[PDB]
Amino acid sequence: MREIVHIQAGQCGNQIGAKFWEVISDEHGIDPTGSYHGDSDLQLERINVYYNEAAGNKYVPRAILVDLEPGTMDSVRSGPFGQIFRPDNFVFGQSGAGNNWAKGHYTEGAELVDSVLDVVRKESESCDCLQGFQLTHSLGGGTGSGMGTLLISKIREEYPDRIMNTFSVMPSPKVSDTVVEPYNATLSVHQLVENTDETYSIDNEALYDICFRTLKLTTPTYGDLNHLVSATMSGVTTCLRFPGQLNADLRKLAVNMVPFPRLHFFMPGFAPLTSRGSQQYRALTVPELTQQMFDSKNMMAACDPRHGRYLTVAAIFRGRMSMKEVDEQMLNVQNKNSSYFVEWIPNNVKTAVCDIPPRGLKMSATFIGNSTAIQELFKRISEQFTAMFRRKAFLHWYTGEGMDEMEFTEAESNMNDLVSEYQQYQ
Amino acid sequence: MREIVHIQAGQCGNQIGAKFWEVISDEHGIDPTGSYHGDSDLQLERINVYYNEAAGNKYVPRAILVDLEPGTMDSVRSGPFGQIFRPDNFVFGQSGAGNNWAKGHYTEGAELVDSVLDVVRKESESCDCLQGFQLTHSLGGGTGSGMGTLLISKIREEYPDRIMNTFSVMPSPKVSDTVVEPYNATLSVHQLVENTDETYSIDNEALYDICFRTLKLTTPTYGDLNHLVSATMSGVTTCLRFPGQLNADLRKLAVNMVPFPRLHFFMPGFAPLTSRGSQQYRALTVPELTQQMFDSKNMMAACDPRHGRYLTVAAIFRGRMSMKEVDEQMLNVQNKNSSYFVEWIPNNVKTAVCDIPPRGLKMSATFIGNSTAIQELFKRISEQFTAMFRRKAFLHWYTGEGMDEMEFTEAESNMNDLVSEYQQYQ
Amino acid sequence: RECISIHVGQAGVQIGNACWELYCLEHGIQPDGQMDDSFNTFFSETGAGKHVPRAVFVDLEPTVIDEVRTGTYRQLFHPEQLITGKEDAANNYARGHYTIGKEIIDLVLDRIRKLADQCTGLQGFLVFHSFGGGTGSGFTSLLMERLSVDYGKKSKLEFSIYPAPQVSTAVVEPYNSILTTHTTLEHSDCAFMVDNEAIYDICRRNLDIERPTYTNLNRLISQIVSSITASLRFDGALNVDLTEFQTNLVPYPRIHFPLATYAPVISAEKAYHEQLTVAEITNACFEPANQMVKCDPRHGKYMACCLLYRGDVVPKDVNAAIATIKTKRTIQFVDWCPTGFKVGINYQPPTVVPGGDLAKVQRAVCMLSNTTAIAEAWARLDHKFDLMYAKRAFVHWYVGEGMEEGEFSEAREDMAALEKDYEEVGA
Amino acid sequence: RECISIHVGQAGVQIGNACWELYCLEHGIQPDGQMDDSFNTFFSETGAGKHVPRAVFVDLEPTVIDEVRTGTYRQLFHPEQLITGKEDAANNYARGHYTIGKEIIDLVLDRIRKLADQCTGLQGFLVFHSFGGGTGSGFTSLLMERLSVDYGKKSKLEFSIYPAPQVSTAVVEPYNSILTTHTTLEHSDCAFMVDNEAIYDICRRNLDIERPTYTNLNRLISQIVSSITASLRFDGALNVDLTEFQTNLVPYPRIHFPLATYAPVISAEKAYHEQLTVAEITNACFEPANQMVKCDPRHGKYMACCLLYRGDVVPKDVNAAIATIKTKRTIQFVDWCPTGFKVGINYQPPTVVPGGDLAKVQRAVCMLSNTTAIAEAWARLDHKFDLMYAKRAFVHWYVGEGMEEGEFSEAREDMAALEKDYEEVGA
Ligand SMILES: Nc1nc2c(ncn2[C@@H]2O[C@H](COP(=O)(O)CP(=O)(O)OP(=O)(O)O)[C@@H](O)[C@H]2O)c(=O)[nH]1
Ligand SMILES: Nc1nc2c(ncn2[C@@H]2O[C@H](COP(=O)(O)CP(=O)(O)OP(=O)(O)O)[C@@H](O)[C@H]2O)c(=O)[nH]1
Ligand SMILES: Nc1nc2c(ncn2[C@@H]2O[C@H](COP(=O)(O)OP(=O)(O)OP(=O)(O)O)[C@@H](O)[C@H]2O)c(=O)[nH]1
Ligand SMILES: Nc1nc2c(ncn2[C@@H]2O[C@H](COP(=O)(O)OP(=O)(O)OP(=O)(O)O)[C@@H](O)[C@H]2O)c(=O)[nH]1
Repeated sequence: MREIVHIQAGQCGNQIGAKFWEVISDEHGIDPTGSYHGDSDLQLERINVYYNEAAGNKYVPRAILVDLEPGTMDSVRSGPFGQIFRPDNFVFGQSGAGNNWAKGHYTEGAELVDSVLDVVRKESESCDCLQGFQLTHSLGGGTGSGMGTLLISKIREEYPDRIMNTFSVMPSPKVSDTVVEPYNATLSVHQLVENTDETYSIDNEALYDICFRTLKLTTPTYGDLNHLVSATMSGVTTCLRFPGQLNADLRKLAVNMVPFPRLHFFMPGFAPLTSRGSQQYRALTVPELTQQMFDSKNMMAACDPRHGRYLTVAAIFRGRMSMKEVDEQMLNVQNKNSSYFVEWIPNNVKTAVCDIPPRGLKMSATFIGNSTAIQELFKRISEQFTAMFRRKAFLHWYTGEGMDEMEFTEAESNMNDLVSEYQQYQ
Repeated sequence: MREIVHIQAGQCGNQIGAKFWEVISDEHGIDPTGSYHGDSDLQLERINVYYNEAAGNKYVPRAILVDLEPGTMDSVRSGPFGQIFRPDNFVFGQSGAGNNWAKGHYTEGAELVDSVLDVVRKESESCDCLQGFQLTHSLGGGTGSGMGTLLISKIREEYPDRIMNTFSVMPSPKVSDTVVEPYNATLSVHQLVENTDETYSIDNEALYDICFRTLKLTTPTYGDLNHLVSATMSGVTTCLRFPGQLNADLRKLAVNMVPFPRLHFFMPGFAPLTSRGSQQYRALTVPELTQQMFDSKNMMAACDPRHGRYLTVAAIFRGRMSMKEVDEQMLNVQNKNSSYFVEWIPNNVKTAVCDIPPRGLKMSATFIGNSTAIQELFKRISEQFTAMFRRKAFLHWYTGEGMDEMEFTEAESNMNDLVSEYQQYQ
Repeated sequence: RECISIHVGQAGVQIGNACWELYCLEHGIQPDGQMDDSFNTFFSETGAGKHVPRAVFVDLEPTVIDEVRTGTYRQLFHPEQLITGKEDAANNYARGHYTIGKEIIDLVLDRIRKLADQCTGLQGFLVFHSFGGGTGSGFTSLLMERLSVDYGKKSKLEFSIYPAPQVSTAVVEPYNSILTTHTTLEHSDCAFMVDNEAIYDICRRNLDIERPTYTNLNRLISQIVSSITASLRFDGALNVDLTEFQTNLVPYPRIHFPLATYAPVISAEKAYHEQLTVAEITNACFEPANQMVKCDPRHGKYMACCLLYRGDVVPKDVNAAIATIKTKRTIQFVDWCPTGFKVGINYQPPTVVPGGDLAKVQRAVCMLSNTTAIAEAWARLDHKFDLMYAKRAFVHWYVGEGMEEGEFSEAREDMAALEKDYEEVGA
Repeated sequence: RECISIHVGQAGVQIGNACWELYCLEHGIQPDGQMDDSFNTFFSETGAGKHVPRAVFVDLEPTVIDEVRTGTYRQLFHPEQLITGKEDAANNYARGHYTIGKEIIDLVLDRIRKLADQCTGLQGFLVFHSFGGGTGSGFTSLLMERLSVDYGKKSKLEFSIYPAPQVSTAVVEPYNSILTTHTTLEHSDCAFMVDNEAIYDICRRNLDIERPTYTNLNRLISQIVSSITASLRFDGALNVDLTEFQTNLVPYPRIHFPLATYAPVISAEKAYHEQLTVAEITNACFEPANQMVKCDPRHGKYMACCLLYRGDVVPKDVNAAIATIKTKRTIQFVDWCPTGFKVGINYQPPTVVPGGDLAKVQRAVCMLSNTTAIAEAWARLDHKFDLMYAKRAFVHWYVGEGMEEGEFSEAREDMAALEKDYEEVGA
């Protein structure tokens, strides 16, 4: 019932996707081998929405890990939960993209896309009823942006009626671990805006800002950053995995949060985010965590929402709580911040709740935010793209794979179209 | 109900504020860890007026400790009750003021005030109904006088209807541990008179005089001085923390004690103040402690009240007592000292009583006094300010942070306005 | 993933015997040729409990091949791979290319061809030579042109040893350097460079070796060339492939001449007294005196840069380090590439040689910086060439080999065009 | 909170080796370089179980650097931090500044720059030198001007050793003193001073050392310089920061020349017979014979004063002590600053050296007094300079270095302007 086919593209996509299967496996109570050891019966009721029944009560995940290098799969397969994935799903090439959008989109991806499209076809036909696709990729690099965007277009034409979820991390000017990041970012968003109906715009520096201020961890590694973004993936897909007083499917979130077809680039968040020493000095009640969700610190994107206005925001609550407190808290946040909410919509705050909270926490909530402040991250990528493109810097490597400079100009026009669209409704 | 948000600024403010949370925690019966172990049910009835309910029946104080140096928080956090405070409230800079009003008011405070205003906002919104702000600062130094006065002005514009309590210790000529004390004092009172509706003018030498004569302690340290001033803070806030036959809120004290908006600089006191050896040789009855309250020795300011006249005085009694004895004692003190009370007010003595006395004492009372004798402490600060200002001594350090000498002249004019106002009603 | 590394000339093989001793010590390979997927990219599996490198040491003079054959690493290296010539190059670009070059390239070009057939993951090439003489200029340039017509698409990482402005070994070195660069400009995808006097400066102020030799110079070269390929051998938080040095460093196909520098460099007694964290090594690698080539980066502008780390190096602090480098207005990046940084992390730490001069460290960094600072070095190399070219000095040897005055002028105007591009791109 | 301390000249390093032995003994640091937040302001964490100071001993002559390298504190100090020159200053302000100064400042200015990058809480600077010669006058003054243009805002605490009226070591000392003070007047935020004959008076009448040496002189200097920073290292009832010496002592930006004196000073056998409480040390520190500089405070007026205590010192009694000092009409404060007192308390007591001349005490005080009493000392220093300046004595050495008669007159009239200000402010 409403099966979602998972897909992991790129190095970062495989890492956060690996953490996604790890964190939800503990919620359902699955061993690393693949057997069920959960305590509640509701954990097994909606286990088929990601997993498949196998012999010996084993549950294999529908994770199609794709990458243009072989070493990435060795780290994922040799992980704690690396042994649960299917060996047939591990399909990969030999030659990497080398941080080039053209290689993964024309040459390295075209020879591999014929092999992976057969893998997703058999997985989609074996399900009872397909709901959507959950993608994890990165706008940086070549395999994530080039090949990861290309497979969605093939899946778009094959399944035009089904939704498309994409949890896409994107670069920032303060934290930039790649020289050719704006070209990969500017070309990828041209393909994402036409194909993907949903896009969670996550920024790396915000995850560094979240771990530094509210969590105050001493030595945050990449694994700690994956725990934050993986929890947001488990939070959006909570209503179709456990019962709740007000269920909201992933399509139900899309109808509420996508007022126009191009305005599907949102600002995710997660709460509570507390340190180990500051847990005793905090109440788990609903009003204190609600203001934390709407705070600029908790959001996983560098754009301050006070520089813009919210189009429409969603708060998918979890745990046993009072509905009146949820209904009254969503009122006061928009009342005393009416300047930061659009006047041409009477109510912008979507809400949902579930009965089964995460393991180790009694109550929690996940923030999804559509606002005009997200255009600030696009224009800084645009001026970085325009600064390097106006003298044809670092383009000759892209032209080797048959790519033309007109497509760079077309991606620049779409980038100008994105920032002007969010400025219209501001 | 009527929550009061506590704030601690400066080195001395954090010390007396730390003693304030220590002494009232014993009255309510709170462990240093944060759990409740009180004997009476009334202790827990009004525990929410300062503290907040948390998990495991833990009670966190609403103490926002602010200081421009990090070492001050390490001494407070490493204290006996340092572990009960919230780690999020410990917000502080790195570079100290170095005893400069301009640094804490323009440069060192301006970069930090944006961070602390977010801390008091979330604490004020989480309460049921905000009553006022209880500040602890010192007119000496830069962080207490410069930054401590600045945050009140931001809180004044944000909460103009709420009262503002400030327990402000100020220097004296006999006990002066700072060379640049009159500049910090003269500039701070200019901001206090316009913003603060309440100000307890405490003097350090009087606390040395109180501990020497009536207490006769052998080796009084700063911790013993904090016990005196901390008890006065617990005494004023007794009526809204325990039941009483005649309750008087902090706003009720303001209407009775503030006859004009600028005449809000009072002379606090506390009684009984007895030595360990002179306890058996003393009766705890009400008439003997009443004359001790109106005595010049018990008052915590260097100004002798016999050099002036009382505007209006308040005596917040505590413990089970006879109301007739309280009503008859307040009559005879003003009858046989009619020269020291203004004739243009028929009754100057406010009174209040509570049923639950402090722990270890059966009966007690706290003296708050408005009198024209307080101007003596202002003019000695004025002539010290005028003596150093008339040749521009020690001003070039203040001008480095963009401060002008006109503001020093404006503070001098306000200082002349204060002493002339109290002379009008004398 | 696999790669092969050839060596040419005296400078190449003296790096080859000095770097391969470090490679065999990392993977626990004893000197006798024996002790899973970490050593596969450099060493093959020779049946059972035995390995062999994928390398060939070729030189025209036999002075250097015979000592490796009778040295201490006799069983590690294959005896047939050690190719030896018959006649010396004699610091002549023409003699090592045409007379002696043409009769020996047919053996080595077919050898590396069949040596690639047993391989399957050949990522590219990296060569080691020096244009300061004849073998590393003539025979190398003939090898690059004949390999580019066969493979072409595969990468080539040139590691040449250029002379200092005033310090030198030969006297006819700019003729060999200017003639071979006419062919190396178009056939090389990337070419890192090293100077002979700058590397003495590395060991003088920091390591305090007042009497060093070429043995000590090659050990820190081995740390450099092994660090760039450390991502392929061992897993890391952010792995970088050998082809990453082509896309992220080459803005234009003819501007492919970056610099090199490495840190930390510290002696034994100083290693225990000095603190080792990512801050000072990030401040030290951009230091102009700690560079491996004599060029002042303050005069020029950086086109592209790439930072690769080793050992326990978390990612949150190194991102803060480069942020402090950007706001530092001492150096200045070019406006054509504001995001001129490529970060790389690896968990495997830097190793040390038994009895080596370098001390053990928990972390390190290798800084390869692309900039226009080499333009003044080329103009100085061209400036000294014009004085000797005007008097026709040392010309009778080259024309006696078969060449003439034509390619002398073609190398001059081609070097002039290289200067014309570096001044145009730096605007 | 952190700070760095450099040392210049023979006087600086002889204080440096003498003061750092006291710092390592307070924090339990053994002489071999190893044994939480108390030693962080002076000593860094060198990986694990090892520390290093944040200091540099620089001197042009090599006589003083080699003995510290081969002394007993070999492992404590970093070997690279111990900078040594090539040529002697020879008691010439010009020679240690321009000829020998210019070739060595480029090493140390860049060294302290990168030494601050690993630091984060740099409060200011404190230097140790002496204007009685060449290195502490020329090289120091070049260091102060080149640091003020780079940092500027940070504080600088100068500790110079000035000569007595009649007792002296050199013969051309007023030329070095008057020339370097022209630059030190504007670049120094505060400058404490010490005399060479007064400190002998401290150990003669009180400590009863009839045959002292410079080793004994520096140990009580270490008590002084360590007491002013004792508030930063350990907690106290009233902590005072290093920047407190700028606001509470400098009434005007060019009048920044306070005196210094310290008490108690008592021998071993006299420590047990004498009572030690806050009264007599407060009476003794204002005693004119117990001062560290030969100036009569009875002739002048105090501009500002600051009292900092150590050990078990309660606040109620010290406030009574200063009240007795104010009513005492022997001394007299200036009318421009009636509240001329700054009290400071610290719980950590004064330590003693193993085998040192100073005895153990439960409490102590360090009295730095700002006054106009140095005006007669400067006029006496200028008076003796006019006799030698009129005959052009010792002028051929300085003009042989490169200077001329211009800055001689500029230093004279600038010193005359300093006298004009101290007589104007004392009205
Ligand atoms: N929050 C996390 N971010 C990561 C992680 N790994 C990488 N990244 C970030 O994503 C950026 C680019 O993503 P990738 O590492 O996947 C580059 P990709 O694999 O797609 O191309 P190639 O490796 O060249 O084949 C990268 O520069 C990091 O800023 C991670 O584990 N967690
Ligand atoms: N009754 C008490 N008075 C104190 C105490 N500590 C200091 N003081 C007095 O208050 C005077 C100034 O107050 P502070 O110590 O807070 C100086 P402040 O911290 O505001 O500025 P900086 O330390 O320079 O950043 C000070 O000179 C004392 O006379 C104390 O613990 N108790
Ligand atoms: N850094 C470094 N440079 C070296 C080393 N060995 C040789 N060189 C350089 O190599 C240069 C000479 O180049 P070659 O063409 O190899 O000289 P050759 O092999 O003797 O050639 P012939 O003289 O013709 O026999 C010298 O200028 C050296 O600077 C070395 O071990 N380390
Ligand atoms: N109080 C004190 N003064 C010292 C000490 N060591 C040196 N001095 C003073 O330093 C002065 C000389 O200054 P310098 O410039 O350092 O002399 P120098 O380093 O020998 O310079 P050159 O003679 O040029 O080599 C003398 O007059 C001493 O009074 C010391 O240990 N204690």
